[PDB]
Amino acid sequence: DLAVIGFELDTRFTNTNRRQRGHLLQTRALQFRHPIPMHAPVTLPMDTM
Amino acid sequence: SIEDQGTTIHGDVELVVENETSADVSSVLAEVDQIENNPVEEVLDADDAV
Repeated sequence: DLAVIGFELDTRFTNTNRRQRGHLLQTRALQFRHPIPMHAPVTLPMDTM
Repeated sequence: SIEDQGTTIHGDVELVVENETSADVSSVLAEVDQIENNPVEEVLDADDAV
């Protein structure tokens, strides 16, 4: 019992009717926020006289 | 020019006769321009708004 029983094709459509879109592109943006903190000062004391 | 036109009822086609293509999208988004103006709606200082 030896025979070819089945096959598969590498056939594709010609997408000239634009049935398929494929992958989509969209433009995006992200926002990052960096606030600046204060830090403790350094002091030089001197007399007022 | 596909970039300049839009909503063309009969459609349009251009052929990409080119090798090296670059796409700069930094100026495409309208939101980016809005953020550059003011990331948050501008508010006058309470000391001056009174």
